[PDB]
Amino acid sequence: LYRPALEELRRQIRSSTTSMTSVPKPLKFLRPHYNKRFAADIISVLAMTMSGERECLKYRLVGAGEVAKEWQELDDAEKVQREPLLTLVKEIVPLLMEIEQVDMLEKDIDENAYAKVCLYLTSCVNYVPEPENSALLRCALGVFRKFSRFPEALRLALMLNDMELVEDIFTSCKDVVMLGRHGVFLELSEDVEEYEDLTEIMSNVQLNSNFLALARELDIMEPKVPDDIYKTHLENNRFGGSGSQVDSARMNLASSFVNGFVNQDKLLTDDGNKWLYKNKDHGMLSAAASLGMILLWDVDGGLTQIDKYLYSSEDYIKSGALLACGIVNSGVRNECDPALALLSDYVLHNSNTMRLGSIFGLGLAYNREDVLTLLLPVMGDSKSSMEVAGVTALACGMIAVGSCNGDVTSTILQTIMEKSETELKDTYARWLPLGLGLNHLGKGEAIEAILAALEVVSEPFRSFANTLVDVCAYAGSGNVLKVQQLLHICSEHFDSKEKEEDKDKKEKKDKDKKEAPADMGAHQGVAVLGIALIAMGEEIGAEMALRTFGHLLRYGEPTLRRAVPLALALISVSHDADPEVSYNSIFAARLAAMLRQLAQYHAKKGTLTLCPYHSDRQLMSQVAVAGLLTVLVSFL
Amino acid sequence: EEERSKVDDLRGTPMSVGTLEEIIDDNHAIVSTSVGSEHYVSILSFVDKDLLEPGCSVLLNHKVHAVIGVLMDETYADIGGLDNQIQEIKESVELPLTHPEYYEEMGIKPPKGVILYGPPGTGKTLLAKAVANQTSATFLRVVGSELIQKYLGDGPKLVRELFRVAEEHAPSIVFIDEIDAIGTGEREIQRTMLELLNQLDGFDSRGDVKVIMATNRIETLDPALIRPGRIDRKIEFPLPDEKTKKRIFQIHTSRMTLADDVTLDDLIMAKDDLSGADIKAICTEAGLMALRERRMKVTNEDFKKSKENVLYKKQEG
Repeated sequence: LYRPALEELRRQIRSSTTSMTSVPKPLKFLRPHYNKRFAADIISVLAMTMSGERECLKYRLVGAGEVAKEWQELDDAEKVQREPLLTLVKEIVPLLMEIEQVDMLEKDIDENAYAKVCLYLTSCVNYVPEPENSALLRCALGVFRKFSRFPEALRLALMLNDMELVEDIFTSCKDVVMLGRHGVFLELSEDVEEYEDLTEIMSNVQLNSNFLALARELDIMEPKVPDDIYKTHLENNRFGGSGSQVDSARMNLASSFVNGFVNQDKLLTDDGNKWLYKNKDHGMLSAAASLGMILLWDVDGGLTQIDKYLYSSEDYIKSGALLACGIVNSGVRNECDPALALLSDYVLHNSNTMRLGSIFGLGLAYNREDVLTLLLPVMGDSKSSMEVAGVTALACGMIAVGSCNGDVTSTILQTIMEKSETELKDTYARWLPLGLGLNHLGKGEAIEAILAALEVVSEPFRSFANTLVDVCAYAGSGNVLKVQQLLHICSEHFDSKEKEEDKDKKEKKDKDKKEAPADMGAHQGVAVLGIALIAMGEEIGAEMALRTFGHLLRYGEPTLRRAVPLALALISVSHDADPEVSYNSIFAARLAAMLRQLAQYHAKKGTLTLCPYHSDRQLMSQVAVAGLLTVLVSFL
Repeated sequence: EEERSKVDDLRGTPMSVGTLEEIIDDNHAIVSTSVGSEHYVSILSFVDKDLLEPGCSVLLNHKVHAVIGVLMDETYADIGGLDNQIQEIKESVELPLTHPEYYEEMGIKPPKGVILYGPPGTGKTLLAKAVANQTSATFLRVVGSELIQKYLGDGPKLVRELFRVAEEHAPSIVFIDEIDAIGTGEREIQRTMLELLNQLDGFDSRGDVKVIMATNRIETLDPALIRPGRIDRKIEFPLPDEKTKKRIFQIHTSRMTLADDVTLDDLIMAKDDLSGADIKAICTEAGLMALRERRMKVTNEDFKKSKENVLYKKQEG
């Protein structure tokens, strides 16, 4: 008669000693009926492991309402028991998670948000794949949209890149009123897509004129430019000294880096004249762009400071002056016409270097189509100069970073067909894949890696383009098959796809930096030692990283001795000048000297900080790239 | 491959282990042995000749002795009762190489360090004083001259190896605990301690690394070890008078689960006196022995029952 008592006793003893599948069957057939010690015993742990193995066996076996009623009964039962971390982290794998979280997120805000979003977001980006992380972003958009703590929803806008989230957080951040600060990290958190979509819907309404006022330009720096002059005070001994030990026609280039990236004081900026005249051509580009790098403020002052170098008697003064006009601002876009209108020369004229500075600085200012139609005869021109298609591919790439599942349109199709047009000057096959992978950025479910594996499969030049698409196609998820595949293809005979494909490690596992150090340095492929040397990164620079710089710092080749101070100074921004004195003990060629002083000035997933160095990984060439070495935008 | 596997004739059967004396700039070094055989031959590969630090054991041969290679061979704010002394050693030995705005303008640089001591000793309180350096520095602690006396009478050459690794590890603080050189052959301890004093004073060095000397009694240091051994600062450790024991036992009870039912005075002063060593031992075997009962609570009879083992251990033999 009372068979639920015998089924309850049978599941009680079978669940008491041992069983893997026979435990939840008397409960799914029993129809459970009929805070205490016994309730916590047979409900909390016995129904926690019971419903855990029932949801696991029924989630991995078949893919009914019984598991929904038992899983919601566990949901309410553990909402009474109030253990969020263990019970939730057990019921992660069984949208069900959406209705579960919105079914639980009623009173506990900081517990489920801070704990569940902390460990479940960290483990969700580390181990959980993407299609469930999208449910984390939508359900977190719901429970975080109905609740407080806007900036974590702004992080949900960093991962979602959606305009309705920033619109709802602008009407909700406007309904509940710091201002300049949330504008600062507002513009820092938003990528290239949602700030132009944000400036177009906020160009439509904006409801206060303060969204077009704030979130256009000059208001991410208007809280920081004056304060930095006020709250900080830099000494003149670095201008006199660091401007005094320069010589050999290359430390003068390091002095163009002094002027360009020295900042408060503007003494070396106006220390007489003839300084730009004594420098070289690419040092005339760097020195002409120095006044643009020091003037990311005061548009009216930038015009009257760069106008002296405009339309001058030399080509590199006005071309580097247009580069300065592209560096001083990113939302003014009023200096376009005087350089955009004269681009049509197509062979050797000034508009090729003014195309370098104007298309590069315009790409830093910018995803408008008109500029791409103007760049169609630029990509179709294929000048002997590399940096034309360099700053063109990088320019349109930085315009196209963060697109909706990428695109395989006639832009990258045109630069791939015209890339394979002539098989000369492999540097094109080294920087064009950079812009390609920049256009591949922002995808969530795109098949562009397989499409590139169908069309681009060819000799190792465009196959190196294919492995570059493999680099930018693995921004990060739970795909450990790419880690075992990384260790499998890591031993390839080709000594460049090792450099880029293995160099992707610092970007794939960038968040969980505990796994980035490995045994890559113990090999004999010193190029892989450089791969780890770059894989250190730009983090706080713990003692383990500097411990790696203690061994990587001592080497004889100029590529590793030149490659060590860049990461050594980017990762560290009686312990600052001491490794530099160690460099003085190692050296006392010119490359490691310009790079060690340039590191002295270096010391003193956003694409803006991931693009310039990943493109800068091709420094092992002539001084032509040195004109682009000082104008990197990754430096905040 | 053949050029790397062709020098096997020199490192083959006719091979020995000698002791090099010094390396001359004329690319021929001088070695020695038990009878002192000096052979100078032009150097070969596989050697460093820079970090080798001549004066150690090297590889020799039965041949003309051409050198084929070489062979190498609880925070500061937790404990109480001495907060002024622990901010004295903190402010004293955390002054060089750290917080440089008030270190280079003065221009003193007394490269000597403080000399610790304590009647309880045992390394627990002294290590609790020297733990201030573990915040931001490389871990390097040469605990006493135990390895000097347990090894063959090689002399101060091991002190020269610890001094060369302390020179290659300048951002460190050499800490010495339980100095049992003269407190516990015997004639070599005076010469290796006099060379420890001469090399410790900075005979051929400057303010690179700090040396903290800790022992069981300040009177164990000979009068020679005073003027060239203490020039920076000296300390004074008072008796714990159940306050250092109260704070250390408070730290031991800040992690374990136990009520106030456990008597403190008879256990911190059970046999004669003890601060943290054997009460830390009965806390370890109290967590393990209390774990044997499948209960996290500390029973009033199991704690003293486990204490009977330590009370009976040092009293029976």
